[PDB]
Amino acid sequence: MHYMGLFSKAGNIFRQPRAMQASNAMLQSKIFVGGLSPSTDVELLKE
Amino acid sequence: EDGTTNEFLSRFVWIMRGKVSEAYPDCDKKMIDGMLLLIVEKVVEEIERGGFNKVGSAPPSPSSEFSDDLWATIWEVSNTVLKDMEKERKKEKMKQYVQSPEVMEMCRFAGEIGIRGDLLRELRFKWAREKMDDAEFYESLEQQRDLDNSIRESETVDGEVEKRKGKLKYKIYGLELSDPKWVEMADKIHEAEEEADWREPKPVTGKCKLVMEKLESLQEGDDPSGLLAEWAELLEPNRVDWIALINQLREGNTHAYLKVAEGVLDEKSFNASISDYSKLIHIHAKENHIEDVERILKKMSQNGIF
Amino acid sequence: SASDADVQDQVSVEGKAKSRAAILDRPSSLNALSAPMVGRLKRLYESWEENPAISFVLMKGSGKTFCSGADVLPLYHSINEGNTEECKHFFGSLYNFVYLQGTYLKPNIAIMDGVTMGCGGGISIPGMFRVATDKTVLAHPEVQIGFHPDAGASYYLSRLPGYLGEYLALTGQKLDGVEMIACGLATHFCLHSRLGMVEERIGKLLTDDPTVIEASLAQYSDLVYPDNTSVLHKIEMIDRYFGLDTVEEIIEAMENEVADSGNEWCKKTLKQVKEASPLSLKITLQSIREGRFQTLDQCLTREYRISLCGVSKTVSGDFCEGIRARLVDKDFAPKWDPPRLEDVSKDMVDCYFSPATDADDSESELKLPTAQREPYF
Amino acid sequence: DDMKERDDILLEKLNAIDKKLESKLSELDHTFGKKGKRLEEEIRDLAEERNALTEKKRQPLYRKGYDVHVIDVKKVAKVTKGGRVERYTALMVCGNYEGVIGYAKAKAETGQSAMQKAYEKCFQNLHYIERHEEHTIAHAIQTSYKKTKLYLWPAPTTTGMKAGRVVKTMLLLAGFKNIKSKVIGSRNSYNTVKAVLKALNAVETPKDVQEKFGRTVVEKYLL
Amino acid sequence: LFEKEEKELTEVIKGPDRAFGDLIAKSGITDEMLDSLIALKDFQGVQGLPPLTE
Amino acid sequence: TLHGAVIQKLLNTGSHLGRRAAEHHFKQYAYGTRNGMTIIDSDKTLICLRSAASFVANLASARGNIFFVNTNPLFDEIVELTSRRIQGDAYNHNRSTNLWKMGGFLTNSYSPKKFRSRHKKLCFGPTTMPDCVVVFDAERKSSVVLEAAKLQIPVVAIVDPNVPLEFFEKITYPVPARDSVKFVYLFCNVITKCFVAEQMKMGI
Amino acid sequence: SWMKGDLLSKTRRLVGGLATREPVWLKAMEASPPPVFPRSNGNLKKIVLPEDPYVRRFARKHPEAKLVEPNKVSAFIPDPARVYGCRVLELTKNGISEDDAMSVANMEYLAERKEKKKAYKRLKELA
Amino acid sequence: GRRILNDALRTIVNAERRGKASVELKPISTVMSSFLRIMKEKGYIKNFQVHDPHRVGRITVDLQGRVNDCKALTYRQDVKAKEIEEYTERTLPTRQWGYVVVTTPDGILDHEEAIKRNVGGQVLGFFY
Ligand SMILES: [Mg+2]
Repeated sequence: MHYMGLFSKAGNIFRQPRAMQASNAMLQSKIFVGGLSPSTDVELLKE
Repeated sequence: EDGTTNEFLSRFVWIMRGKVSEAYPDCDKKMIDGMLLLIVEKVVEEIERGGFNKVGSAPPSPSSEFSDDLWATIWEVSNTVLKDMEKERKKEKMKQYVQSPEVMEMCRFAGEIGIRGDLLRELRFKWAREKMDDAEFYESLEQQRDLDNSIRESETVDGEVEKRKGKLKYKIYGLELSDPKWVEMADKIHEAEEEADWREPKPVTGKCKLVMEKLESLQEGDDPSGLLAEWAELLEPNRVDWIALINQLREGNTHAYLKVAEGVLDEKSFNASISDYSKLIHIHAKENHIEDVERILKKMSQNGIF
Repeated sequence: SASDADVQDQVSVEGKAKSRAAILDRPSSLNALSAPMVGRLKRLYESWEENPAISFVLMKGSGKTFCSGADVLPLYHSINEGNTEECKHFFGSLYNFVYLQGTYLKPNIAIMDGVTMGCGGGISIPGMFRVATDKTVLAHPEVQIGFHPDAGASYYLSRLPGYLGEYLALTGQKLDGVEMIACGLATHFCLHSRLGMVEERIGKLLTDDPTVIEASLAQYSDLVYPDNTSVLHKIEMIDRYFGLDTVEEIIEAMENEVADSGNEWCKKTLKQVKEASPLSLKITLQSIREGRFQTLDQCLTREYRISLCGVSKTVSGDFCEGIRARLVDKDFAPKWDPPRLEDVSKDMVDCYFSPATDADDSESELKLPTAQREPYF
Repeated sequence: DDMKERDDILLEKLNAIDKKLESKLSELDHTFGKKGKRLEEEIRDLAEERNALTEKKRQPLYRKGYDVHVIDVKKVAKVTKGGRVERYTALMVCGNYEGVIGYAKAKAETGQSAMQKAYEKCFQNLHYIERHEEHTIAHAIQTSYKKTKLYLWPAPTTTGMKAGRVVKTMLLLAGFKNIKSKVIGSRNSYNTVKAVLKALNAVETPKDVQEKFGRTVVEKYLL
Repeated sequence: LFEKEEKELTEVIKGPDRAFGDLIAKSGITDEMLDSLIALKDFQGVQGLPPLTE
Repeated sequence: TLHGAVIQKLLNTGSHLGRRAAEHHFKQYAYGTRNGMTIIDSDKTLICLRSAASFVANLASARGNIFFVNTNPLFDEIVELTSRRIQGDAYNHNRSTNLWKMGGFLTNSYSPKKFRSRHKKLCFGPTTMPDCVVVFDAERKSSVVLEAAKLQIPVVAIVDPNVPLEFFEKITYPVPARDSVKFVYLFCNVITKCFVAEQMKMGI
Repeated sequence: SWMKGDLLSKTRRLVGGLATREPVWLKAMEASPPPVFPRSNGNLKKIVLPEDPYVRRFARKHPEAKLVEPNKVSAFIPDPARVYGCRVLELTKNGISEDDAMSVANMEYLAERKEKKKAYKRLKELA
Repeated sequence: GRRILNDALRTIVNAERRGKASVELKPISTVMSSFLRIMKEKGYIKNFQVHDPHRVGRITVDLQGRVNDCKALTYRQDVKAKEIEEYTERTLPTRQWGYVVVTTPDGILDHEEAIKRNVGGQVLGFFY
């Protein structure tokens, strides 16, 4: 195969899109407990 | 219509020159050319006075400038042109009417039955022939209708009121690129492909194979100018072809490798940039040729680059 | 049998769902045809036409060469041992195969992935579909060997636009795939690296409609335009310098131009013309300027007449001379029986185009089953 | 040719009703009050009319020349707090003696209505089976569906069909004439029907071998 | 502005264009022609969709 | 070559950047793996695009009915304009925005409907069975592929690198790409231009 | 059903035997068949460039450097690391020691940074 | 030889069902190469190449999706020239498609050629 291997010898065409980079930043041990995160979700996030 | 008139004339000028060269063998080519000019004037006069139908109906009385046998030859030659034209058109119509889909499904049923070989070919040709016959009856009726409508309209509106050819027209896959913006797009695509080092070397086919087989057999001190001009006449090298020869000669012979680059140091088709100067000074700093380093610096500073 | 095992390996057959492909497998002589190869291909193509269970057929070459032409060294040795029947049987078989390809009743597809010379284009270029790769090279160096562009090459070269057929046949100028598809010889173009895609997309079509086959080939093909260095851009020079009657007008007008305004293209055309045998040039020019107005069978008939005259040594030994000096001695300096071109008159070039069937010998005329095939090309 | 125009007039009435319904639904958003209520009632009446028209396009059709046979009628029961709820299921097959075969299964409350429902749906799942010279299969075939293993063998032209009730009825309706068969394992009738349809479709014809391998497949007596 | 433009173009250069392979930028082929090259059919007198900015 | 320019237009649309961990049936379209992505081959994207566009255009001579299904809010207007141009006066905005939510809207297209309230608006089924279904569902919110496979209808849809085998095997015309806004516009533009060019050949 | 084959072949086999009526889409599917592509051995090759090791440190070198994507540019204008790697590939291309090539690329990158800075200073001067 | 022969044949079938393109077999044998040559002649594999056959062999085979099952017998089975057809009618599952490959004094043949040559031997296996 020819053309894609040509165009790899060009500018930076392997750039992550905004959605994928935003999910990477969304992801970046264990978690908060249920009785703690439920208290946070009971106080806040009602807006 | 322009095609068949031009092809009638093109066949006619081919055959009547050979008939005149024998009818009047003492006549030289200039008198033949004059007679051909007069005959081609009067045959198009014949077809404007009465069309192609009069040319195949009955021989008329000739003019006084030529004898009767010359007009007899003109008649026979025109008829043998007419038969050739009609035969070529009949064969090209049978060509598509063989593979028209109705005949295709008839032959498909025949092959599923078991009729195979010469009988299948014979029946296919008969069915194509019947398709051609029905098409020609339909076109006869269509032309009669068209002519009657034209003459009816003409009577009503009268009663109501008071050699050389050459051209390229690019067409690929049934798509026309005949506009000059397409050749401009092609130019601006090919130059960028050249620029980005994405062009490929030409295949080394035929005589050029033994030339590089000789270039890998070149000796120390041999002047490669004659073989280099021979190769530049054969394969018309660009920058990519040049560097491909350079890179294959790097494995072919190292002393012949050092000869060629030196020889080329100034060619525009090589597109000598700064990288070639740097590689050629570093390889001779490696190979310990200080005078050759001075020579390449001289031919570098000659072009105003310091 | 047990005697045919070499020819079975020389012409390999590949089977697909509804198609059969003949593959030329001669790496020693670069796919140069022989009489067994042409006879086997004729039998295979006749059976594939006769079979209703096969929808289209294909022709491929293996290696870096599609077909370099025919075997002339075997004909040279056969002439040197005295007889001519082997050459006669070879020529009639090859021209019959070309006629069958030109009047073939099914789609035929010819792949060109390399060099093509001589009858290697005559066996393919009358086909219904021609696919050219980037490595494809098409050339006609018969005038350097002393022969004429036989095997129907006087048909598709004569039907090129302009005087390009005269230019290519006389000068032996090579062509590219883009130039072939510009001239109209090649129907489709595709790269070398993308060949396995197209060669199996065609492999698993279960259709017989030429529109479907053409659209599949176009969809899997490539999009190209000729460059500024293409031959067709100089078609006005081709018309201006190759449009006269005799070869002497052409060479003298070109010499006058190259002397006056020093155009390098006329110099390279001079170098191309001067190598060839001077008897063959008039034969080839008369052949193209006659076969522009004749059909495929008539072109094959007078090509066979020229061939059977030129292998009998009626007036010259240019054929054997060029073959021996370009294949056997390899000195690259052959000496022709007319050492110049002006001494060649109308008599000996009429002796090439002569109706030798009038000499009461039917075996000197090519036979063709024209009533049974009912030809249409 | 009256079927086509009978469908066409229903199509035109449906298109007109759709346009009127769209026109009223466009105005319901901006209309408030008793005018909105009367538009709601008019829309409901139009919906009733369009439901009545679209019910009429459901005319089931059978095909002439086809034969339909009953393979199985069972009485199945469901337990509720008031007793046993008993229903009926029927399994039916159909075929035209020329290679087309189909089957259906249906459940109703009565033994006649179960057969009627399966008779309606018998023509919607139809397969085509390839035969060799219109009397036998191309080669022997063995296949299994769950625990029902089925073997079929071809036979010469004056042998006859050697099969049980379900397999014999299915092959007779498909159009076979000289086949020997054997059912090994469980002999559930519904699984037997499914295993027969698996075997009859797993058979490779000589044309299929020809297409798969690109060679020529020749009968041996034509050699 | 003449003094502004040349000095605004020295935050550019050492390869002002770059994009060694940007065929649309280097050439001038239009989106109608590109859509004509796709699908292998001529598109004259053919009104398709409004522009994406619209 | 012009082909290298067409391919970079496809690359400019952003349709060559898939997601990680492609399935087994997608490595025949894939090219490599870089920066946590599967790179789709633009050559095969173009070939699949040409096949799909040719089929959609070739339906016009046979006078077929094409059904569009879109489940993404990002491509509302492009699919709306494409469906308005192709389907013509027989276009229903309520149906084209709400009917794909109903389960069994094709296998049961003759079931009765009832008017209740403002609701999500009332829409019946199609009177005529469609001949082709063009899908823009990547989150697989609707059962349209399953119903079309049950009812033997060709499906033109754009396939992700993480498509299941069960959904993939029922798709007749796969177009391997990432459905960005530019590529969705380009796809719909090719479809609309091909269909109207076919329509003009019959004088309409 | 229990037939084998894909949509076109199954439908063709069904309509040949007079089981079903011919659907409308059959002719369009025959005129434009679906695409096919050859077998792939299930293996995806990780695409790599020769400039990759020089790109690596380039985030340590000139520490963090340019970013031309948040600054949504185009997928053709190189990104600092790419131009630095191209220079050192063609630099080292000519023999030149590896570390010396890194030094002479580092010096020209920093001279470019000074040139950019004085361009911004003259921007503020004519602002 | 029987263990490695059945090993390579089951590798071939297992990789056919996954829709792959090439397989690699190691260890190899001359009997295995001749068996693969018979498969190539009958059109069940496209090509096969043998690498380093006298020190450490490896065989690369290219597949196309045409073979259903390959077996190699794990026991001794004699056959005469006049028992070949009756044995073939009971060995192949379909009794029509498939070839039984036996080894003979004349070489490693299939069952149709050995009838013509009138020579029997040991049954190696079959493919269909
Ligand atoms: Mg039991």
